Amino acid sequence: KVSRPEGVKIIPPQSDRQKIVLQAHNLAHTGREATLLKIANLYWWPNMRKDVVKQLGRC
DNA sequence: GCGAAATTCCATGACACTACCTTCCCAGGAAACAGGTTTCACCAGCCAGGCCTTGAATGCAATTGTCTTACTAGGAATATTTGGACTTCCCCACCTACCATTCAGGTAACTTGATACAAACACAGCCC
Repeated sequence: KVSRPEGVKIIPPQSDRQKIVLQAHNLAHTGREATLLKIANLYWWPNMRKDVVKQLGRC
C-alpha cells in the first residue's frame, strides 16, 4: 500500500509484476503510454516503465 | 551537482472501395506422349475365273394424267359469345447463407476372389 496526492495506490508483490501488466496490456494491445495509464488507476511502484518495455518485446 | 527517476515532447505514418493479371518460378510427379526399337503374325494388297446381277431393249397393260361438270365445303365476314392470359397486390415459407460438427467417400493399399480369355477337341447346323 502507498499514498499518492491523487488517491490511494497499491504496491503489488514482486511475483505479481509480469502478471499485472500483461493483463493490462492485452486489454487494448497498446504500447508504452496507454498501457501505463491503465496501471495508473490501481497500482504504482518504482520503475513502472521498466516492466512495460519488458512486456512489449515478448508481445 | 550528478545521477536517477518521473515526465513532456514531437516527428511521422497510415487510414482512405479492392482483386486480378501477367509472366516466370517452383515442383513433384506424372502423364502419357511423342520417340523409337523389336518381333511376330495377320491383314491388306494382287490377280483372275466364274457367275450373277444389272442394264438395256421391248411390248403391252393399266395406270395415270387431263378434261369437264355438278357440287360441297371452305373461307370470310359477322355478331356474339365465351373463355383466359397476364397484370396486380401481398405474405409466408422456403431457400439461402453460415459455422460447426461429423460422416462418408475417394484415394489408396493389400489381399482376395472370381471371371474371362485363350486353347483344344468335339458337336451341330447349314450349305454345296
